Amino acid sequence: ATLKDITRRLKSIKNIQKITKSMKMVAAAKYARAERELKPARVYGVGLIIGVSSDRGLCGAIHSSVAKQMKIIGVGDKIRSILTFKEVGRRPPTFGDASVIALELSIIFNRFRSVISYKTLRNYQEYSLANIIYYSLKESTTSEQSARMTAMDNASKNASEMIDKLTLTFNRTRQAVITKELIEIISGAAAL
Amino acid sequence: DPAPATTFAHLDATTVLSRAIAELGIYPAVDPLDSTSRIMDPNIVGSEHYDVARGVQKILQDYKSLQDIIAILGMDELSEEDKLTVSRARKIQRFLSQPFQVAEVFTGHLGKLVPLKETIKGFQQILAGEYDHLPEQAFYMVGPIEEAVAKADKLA
Amino acid sequence: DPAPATTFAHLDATTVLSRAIAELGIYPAVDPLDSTSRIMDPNIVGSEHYDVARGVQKILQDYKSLQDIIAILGMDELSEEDKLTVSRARKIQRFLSQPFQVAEVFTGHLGKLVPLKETIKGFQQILAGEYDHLPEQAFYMVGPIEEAVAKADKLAE
Amino acid sequence: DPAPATTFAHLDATTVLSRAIAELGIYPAVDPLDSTSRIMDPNIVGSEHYDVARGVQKILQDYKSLQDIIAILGMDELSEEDKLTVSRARKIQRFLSQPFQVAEVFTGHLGKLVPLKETIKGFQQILAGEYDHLPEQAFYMVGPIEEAVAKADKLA
Amino acid sequence: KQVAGTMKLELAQYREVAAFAQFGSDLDAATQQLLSRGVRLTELLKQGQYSPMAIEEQVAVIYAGVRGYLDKLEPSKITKFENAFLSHVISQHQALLSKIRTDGKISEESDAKLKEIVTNFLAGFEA
Repeated sequence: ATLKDITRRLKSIKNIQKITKSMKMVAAAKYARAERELKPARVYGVGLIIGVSSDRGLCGAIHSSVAKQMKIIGVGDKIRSILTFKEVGRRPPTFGDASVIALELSIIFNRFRSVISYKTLRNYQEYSLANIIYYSLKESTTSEQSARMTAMDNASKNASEMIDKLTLTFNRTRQAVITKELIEIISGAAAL
Repeated sequence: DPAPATTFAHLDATTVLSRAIAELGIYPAVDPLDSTSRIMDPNIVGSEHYDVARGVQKILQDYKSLQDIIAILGMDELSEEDKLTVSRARKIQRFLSQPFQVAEVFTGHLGKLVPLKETIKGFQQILAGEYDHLPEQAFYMVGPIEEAVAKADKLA
Repeated sequence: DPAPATTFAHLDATTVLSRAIAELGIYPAVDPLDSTSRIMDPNIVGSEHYDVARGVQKILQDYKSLQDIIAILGMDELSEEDKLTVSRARKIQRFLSQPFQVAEVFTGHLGKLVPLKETIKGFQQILAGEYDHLPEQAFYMVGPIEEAVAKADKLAE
Repeated sequence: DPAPATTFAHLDATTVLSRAIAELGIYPAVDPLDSTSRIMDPNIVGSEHYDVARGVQKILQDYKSLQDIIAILGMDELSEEDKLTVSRARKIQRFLSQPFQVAEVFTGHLGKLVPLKETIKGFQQILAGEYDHLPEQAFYMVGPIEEAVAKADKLA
Repeated sequence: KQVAGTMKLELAQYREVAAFAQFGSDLDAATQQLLSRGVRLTELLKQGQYSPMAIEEQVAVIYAGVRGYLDKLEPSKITKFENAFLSHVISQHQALLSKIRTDGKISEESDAKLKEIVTNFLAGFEA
């Protein structure tokens, strides 16, 4: 509406654009190392409700996807909050992470397809359990970082479009304000 | 602008058309939150008519307030409760559209005229969550609610 | 506006009030980032008063630049020291509010007057992290810092 | 704004000088994508000039699209077509620079005035991949394409 | 001209990355450094009122920043470091400041002097 409003809306959205862009690039880095790490883990994947995502949001429907399949153990803090293991996601998951979980004890996780897409004896049984937890975790992070990258790329491009639009609105208003003020002066002057 | 601004006080019912709405393909392009009537009153139109109307406007208003977030971050960052008001609001926005006899060349649909009680019923049913399983597009450019169901079935 | 804009240069201290601040229920509605004084100088008020004032202004500006950003991208994306400036700033915003004697008919609270040194000490202690455990509301609409500590207790039950 | 809008009705071209381009050591500091001409049209400058210019613009645009992927995955993770566009784009970026006669004092190097047909030919050959074997820096601060071959030889 | 050019460039590199500072958990080493250098150079551009500086005092301060000596110093301490550092070079190292002014530039000798003043002073400051 007013120049002051527009200026302040523009200030923040220009910030949001840069933040989401940096996030897109951090996620791109994690995903790149995650995909190259998923190859010698998928063939390894060949040999109760457990839910697998992460603590960190802003990765589209990664957390809500598995929670839909959900309704009890949750790996990823976003599972406990929407519906217990914390600090998963920020650092790439190890077999050590899979063992820590199995030691405390169907498994629901996101299977990576592409950047754009993802789909939701007593010593032998102990190993094949940890094997399942690991496979989910390695798939989980590839999907999540790909998704965060896409989400942030989308948010960044949206902000970018909003900036342009508000800038045009700004300049239309700016011109109107100058002209209006000028007409008041001339009308005041000519009436004398 | 002085001319339209001054005109509002001379009217009993205002139908305010919006370019943004027209450009989304919603015709007649009526702003459902900027159009008002002096007889929108439970003692005149009945409580049922009055309540459905206010309930439609509430969800549309609630949807509108969610649109800055949606613009930047999209659907996936909304709570499940918010996604529901969004999906229903979008179905309502579409069910307010209508093929006009006078506009058949532009719509490609046969003109439709809906009796008041059917209009109330249709929006009452959407608000009650009765068609949450149906896709948005089924509600676009139809007449009575039954046509929305048939359109959803034809979309199969 | 030409009228107030032309007035500023005629002043030695300016107290600028804000509708956006009043609207939050923060009274007096002083914009802490648009109020000035010719004597706001370490050589006049002393370095402790100066330092505390600038520290208060710094955390509030830092919070201000974070607002609109975290209102869209969320709180949980903040560092555990960035969100500490948020909690402290929001406590400082409230400790700047104050029940006026003349305003009892509006606040329902008894009027408070706070000596200079007590003001300094209070904002100095918040900035230092001495009250990170107390809730936001404890600092809203009270006199000296001790009243924020007592209120936090009232609020407990 | 009325002032630029009124002026722009009259302009047939823009030369955009850019600080970013200058900090890359490209002189003249002309932005190759930001500068435009109304006569960049096959019906005016010919289909050949047009196809080479458009080929230079495309490759430069394409190279900009890969720069994010370089900062993420590295340059040894590009397809053999994409490796080639980076190689060629960068040589093109450099062959767009040129020493000026008017700067012979401050620089010491001889200025170059390059005929249009040689400009066209030079960039035609880099696009076709005739100089994939030559080093990238040979194309920097040179006149005609032969001088880039001669600079490649001089760089031992 | 020397140090200002380096500072101009490093402040520009900082500005490109600035918004990713308070939202940067998993940044690469390079971008981590651009921020570190930026915040420190920025702190060195802060100045008290009524205390204008001789040009050689200015270059000696900027030197400490552009040569990386303060990169591991906590930013909140920079203004304190500068004030004390400057007091010290003015008092004990008039000859050095003289030479920065006279020689026109910063020589190999002035550079070796400052390296040893700064690193030793800094370790004392953080002691």
